[PDB]
Amino acid sequence: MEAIPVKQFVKHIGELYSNNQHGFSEDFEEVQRCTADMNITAEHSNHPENKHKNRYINILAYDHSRVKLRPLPGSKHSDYINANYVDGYNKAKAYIATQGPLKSTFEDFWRMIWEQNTGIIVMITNLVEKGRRKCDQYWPTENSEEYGNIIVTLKSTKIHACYTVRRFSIRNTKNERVVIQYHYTQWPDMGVPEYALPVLTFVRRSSAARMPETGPVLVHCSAGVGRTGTYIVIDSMLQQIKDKSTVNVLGFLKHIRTQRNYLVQTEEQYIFIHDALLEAILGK
Repeated sequence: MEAIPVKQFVKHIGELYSNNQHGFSEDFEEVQRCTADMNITAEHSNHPENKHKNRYINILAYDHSRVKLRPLPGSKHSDYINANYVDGYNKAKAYIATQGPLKSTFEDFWRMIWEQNTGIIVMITNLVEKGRRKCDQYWPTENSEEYGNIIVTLKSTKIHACYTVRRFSIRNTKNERVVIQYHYTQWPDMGVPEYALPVLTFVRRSSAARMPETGPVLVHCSAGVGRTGTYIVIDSMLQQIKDKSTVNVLGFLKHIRTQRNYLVQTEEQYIFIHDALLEAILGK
């Protein structure tokens, strides 16, 4: 793939912005087409017994990359969750990208976290936004809550200006494990954040919390495609920057688009990614 040095990438952002952002539009349209003929299937997401398990009837999880739940005694689709493995920088399946859990999928959600040996949760949405319900609260407001066989206890809450951190312990009833949730709280109702700094701080800190060598970091928003994808791209590229001082947003994005539908859902989010990477490069 075609990694470009930071210096050239910075000049490249200037060009994508030029002529009324003509290059961003050109890129994003490439991204929107890039899997159109791959007949990538999602039969499990569509199967009727899994309909209530999907937050949006049209936001699916490709079969080849879906995160499978271990089967359970009694349904045959007990293995399904609207979630996908997504690659990060130099590490396959660095993330699980998933929708915001439904009350009906709370058990499946924690069992996935248990079964995947997940330690970090990234939540890039508020529960409600602009009157509209985006995600259901899958964690105890305080103390402990039980979701099937996993009991989740809230151990600490730190509120920051732009995001909150919550430390949970989870135990399987067949405290044993630590799961930390990074919950970005200052994302606007309509569109993308006006300043990338707060998001870059959120990305860097929630990324560093990833301890060796643990399960995939779970990233969700509402549908788990837009902001989720935006986070995954920014994180991976920061890491490529630290590592090689190169960047390749378009090629990485076209790649992960094979792993979940709609990752980085809008051109506005795609532009944002570049503004964010530019500020990071101009900083340190």
